[PDB]
Amino acid sequence: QMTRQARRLYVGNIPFGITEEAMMDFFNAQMRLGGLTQAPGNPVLAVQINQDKNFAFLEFRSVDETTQAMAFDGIIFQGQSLKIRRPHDYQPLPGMSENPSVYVPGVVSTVVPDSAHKLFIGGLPNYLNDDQVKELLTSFGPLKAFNLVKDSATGLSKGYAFCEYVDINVTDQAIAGLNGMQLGDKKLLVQRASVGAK
Repeated sequence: QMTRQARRLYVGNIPFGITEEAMMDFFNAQMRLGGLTQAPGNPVLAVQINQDKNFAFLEFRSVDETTQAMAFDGIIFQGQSLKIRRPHDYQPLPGMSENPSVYVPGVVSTVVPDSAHKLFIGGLPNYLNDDQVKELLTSFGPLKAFNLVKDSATGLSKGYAFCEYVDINVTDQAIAGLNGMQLGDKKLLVQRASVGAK
């Protein structure tokens, strides 16, 4: 029922080759070391992986730990920013928590809402993983949100990404510092994402 979808999360952008055991061990350890659990023991009960679409559903033992796990949206796992989302069929019942109450230091959200400070970064080498692209962008300070767009068929980046800095006032310096930058065989395009949005 609805309680059960209130204990499940979509986890996108899972690395190639990840087993159920590896995902379980990662999420259980990180939730406990991050203080996101509410009771003794492991909070994740099951993982179902779809290797063809690089997503998993995790099932948790409680509604509140499911909600807290949303604070791991963007956590890096084997170089890739995991996308943590509510199931499409999820609807909170009255009294059910909806938003995580904790911020996990170092975790950069994958949700980049349109805004005056949202950047588009194009022309990235397709072999750079999420962490490596973030590393480049953090030359100008910490990120508030970031997503690298992937190719479903090749299991690899499409060469473009979106981001926003914690300090919105560095946006034009980052454009100036990165736009036209020669990176491997390509030259970066960095501009506000509203310039070229379809």
